[PDB]
Amino acid sequence: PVYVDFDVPADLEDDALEALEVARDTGAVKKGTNETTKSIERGSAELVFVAEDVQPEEIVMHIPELADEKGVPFIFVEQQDDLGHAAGLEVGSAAAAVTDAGEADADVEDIADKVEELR
Amino acid sequence: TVLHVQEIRDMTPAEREAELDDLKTELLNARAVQAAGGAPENPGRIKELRKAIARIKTIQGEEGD
Amino acid sequence: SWDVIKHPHVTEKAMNDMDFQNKLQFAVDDRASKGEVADAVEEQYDVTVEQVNTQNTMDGEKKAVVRLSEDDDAQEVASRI
Amino acid sequence: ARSAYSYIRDAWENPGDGQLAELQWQRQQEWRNEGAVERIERPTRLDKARSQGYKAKQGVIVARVSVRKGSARKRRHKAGRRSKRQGVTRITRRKDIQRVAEERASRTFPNLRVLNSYSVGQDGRQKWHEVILIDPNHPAIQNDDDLSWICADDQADRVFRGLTGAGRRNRGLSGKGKGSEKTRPSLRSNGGKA
Amino acid sequence: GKKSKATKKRLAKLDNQNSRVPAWVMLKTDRRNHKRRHWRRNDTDE
Amino acid sequence: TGAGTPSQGKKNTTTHTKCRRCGEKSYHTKKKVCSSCGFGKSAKRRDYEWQSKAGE
RNA sequence: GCACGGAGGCGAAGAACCAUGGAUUUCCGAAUGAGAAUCUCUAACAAUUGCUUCGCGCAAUGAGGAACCCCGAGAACUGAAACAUCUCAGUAUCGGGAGGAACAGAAAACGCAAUGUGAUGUCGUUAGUAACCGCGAGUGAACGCGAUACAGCCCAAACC
RNA sequence: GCUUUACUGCAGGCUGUCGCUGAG
Ligand SMILES: [Cl-]
Ligand SMILES: [Cl-]
Ligand SMILES: [K+]
Ligand SMILES: [Mg+2]
Ligand SMILES: [Mg+2]
Ligand SMILES: [Mg+2]
Ligand SMILES: [Mg+2]
Ligand SMILES: [Mg+2]
Ligand SMILES: [Mg+2]
Ligand SMILES: [Mg+2]
Ligand SMILES: [Mg+2]
Ligand SMILES: [Mg+2]
Ligand SMILES: [Mg+2]
Ligand code: NA
Ligand code: NA
Ligand code: NA
Ligand code: NA
Ligand code: NA
Ligand code: NA
Ligand code: NA
Ligand code: NA
Ligand code: NA
Ligand code: NA
Ligand code: NA
Ligand code: NA
Repeated sequence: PVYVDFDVPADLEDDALEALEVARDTGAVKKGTNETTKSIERGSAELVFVAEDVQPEEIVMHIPELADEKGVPFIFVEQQDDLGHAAGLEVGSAAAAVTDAGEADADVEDIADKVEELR
Repeated sequence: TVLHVQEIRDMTPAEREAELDDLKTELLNARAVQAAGGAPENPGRIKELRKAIARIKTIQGEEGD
Repeated sequence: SWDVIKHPHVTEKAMNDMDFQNKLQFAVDDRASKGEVADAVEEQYDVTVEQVNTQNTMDGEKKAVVRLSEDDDAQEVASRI
Repeated sequence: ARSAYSYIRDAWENPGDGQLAELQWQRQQEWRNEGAVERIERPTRLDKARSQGYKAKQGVIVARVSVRKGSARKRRHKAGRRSKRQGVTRITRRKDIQRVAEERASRTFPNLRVLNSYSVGQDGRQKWHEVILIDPNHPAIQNDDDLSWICADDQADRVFRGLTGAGRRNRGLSGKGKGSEKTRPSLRSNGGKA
Repeated sequence: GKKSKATKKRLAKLDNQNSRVPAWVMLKTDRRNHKRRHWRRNDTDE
Repeated sequence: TGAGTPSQGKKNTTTHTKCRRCGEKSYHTKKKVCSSCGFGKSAKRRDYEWQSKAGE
């Protein structure tokens, strides 16, 4: 909410999660806000996901601006448990980072484009 | 006295209960005789009746009835 | 566990009740109700209890005046004890 | 590289600027409508909590407590008093608000013990602190080598005896040298002079 | 006044404590009830 | 009316009674509070340091 | 049993008596199903909590104790030959709470300034010294030293 | 104990200021 500056259409979010699932199986993904933050800082992140139902918001507040000054693209997901399940967890996840997609580098790259356009 | 611990343990759970209700009755009748100022007493027994009853209840507990 | 009946209450007045009204008098546990007294009494003396009256006495015990049916004779029930 | 936690910490260095400032302005509205002690599922300042002992584990509890700001709520003397002892307005309690907060929380959870606590801001008339409490009877804690110490009998009611971090600092036990002549080993054994 | 069952029990006990040391106890001890209480001269509790 | 003997006649009111918790005739039946042990007021037992000399 | 009476009884089937362990252990009482001056009324962890199979299922708290101990609240008589700061005194007393002992404790120390000491209590001393104070009356340490006993470690984070 | 334009203070009321506290 305070860290969310644009709304992601339901359909876009689905494509994103889908891509994430094929990423854990075909490529590599980082689950958890601490491991995600480090991707963005180490530059190994290609697409980072951030939940919108995070409380406290402090846990994710930094993702946006951090991602911006690092070129890394990011997309918002409404449900915290959907991102976690998509990432392959039995629990939820406040943030995730597709560290080098897999058999999705295409859809992924396009999702990044759709969002950049979503302003 | 007249009723020892061995003899209580050599009784079946049902014999202790039958023996128990028997002692209670002797007791109750001793108290009645007493309540009537009856002198045919023998103090040593009305006291033994209480202890005998305690022994039986103690054993019923130890044995599991 | 406490017993209902404690002992027969035998006094001049209890005799008159026994001889003239077919009633028996007992000292019972003060936690006992008329019903419990009626039952306990029947099971102990094999008689039919018609009515029970109670009183918490200035001795700290409860007194029950138990009347037996015309079928039973108080005088006799009391003589065997 | 910087931990994600370092960002929560850094934001709280200045609770009146940036995004945090706006969160607070929003949050306090709901807080002011909550009770004295509110159990919360997650710590508002995760970094601070973990730093003080918090663990996402069974038997670890967190609660936000609100306490009024200011000096002692004191009644004026009703009998003879020399001028020096006639004050009311400027008298302040010797126990800090954070400590009052820790006690109110512990009383709310009679079976739990206070591990530590930290500030989460204030408005014009009250302050909020989040207290971390621990269930000394839960096996998930009795088997934790980092927290099991809090299960010993001598740790019962630790908060009420000043054994808390805030308790020890407020007791003047911070310094090991000059200045702690009347505080260590205890205020009472030193005659109550610090 | 209206006494309750418990009060009645206590009064009963006080009346009982108001008896004398039995004669045989004198002989058995080779030789007084300091708890003697008259209803008029003394006052009970409650 | 004299505050002494003549005013002693109206005293037939029962207040302090035998207490269920401590046994003392201090249970004030009007207040339902024992002035001796604190029953009715405190779960903890009534007790004060001034009930004995300061150094004892 | 104290308790030496009367009567009667128990004990060689080893009683009495002592030690340890076990059984029984009414009602009120923190008192907890609800109410009540120790009783009563129609199944009960009342209340607050943790876990949770989200069901009181598994658990915790409550109250006591000779003083000691820790954390809060905190006088006045008195002394100053009056009295206000000061003093009595952080005493009396009050609120909360632990244990068999508490508390303290492995340096953002000390500062005989050093090429030195090396967690913490406590005892002796340092010393009525330094310091405070209508600079009045009064108040009053510490470092060090000699002893006692000695013990040193775990997280948060980085990287996983 | 009481009084007051006795001494010294303490509640309380009034008033400025800071925090809560923000936009043009
Ligand atoms: Cl605590
Ligand atoms: Cl040195
Ligand atoms: K004074
Ligand atoms: Mg009647
Ligand atoms: Mg000490
Ligand atoms: Mg009489
Ligand atoms: Mg008068
Ligand atoms: Mg009850
Ligand atoms: Mg003077
Ligand atoms: Mg002078
Ligand atoms: Mg002083
Ligand atoms: Mg020094
Ligand atoms: Mg470790
Ligand atoms: Na009787
Ligand atoms: Na507690
Ligand atoms: Na001080
Ligand atoms: Na009288
Ligand atoms: Na016992
Ligand atoms: Na319980
Ligand atoms: Na339950
Ligand atoms: Na003087
Ligand atoms: Na004077
Ligand atoms: Na002075
Ligand atoms: Na030296
Ligand atoms: Na006067």
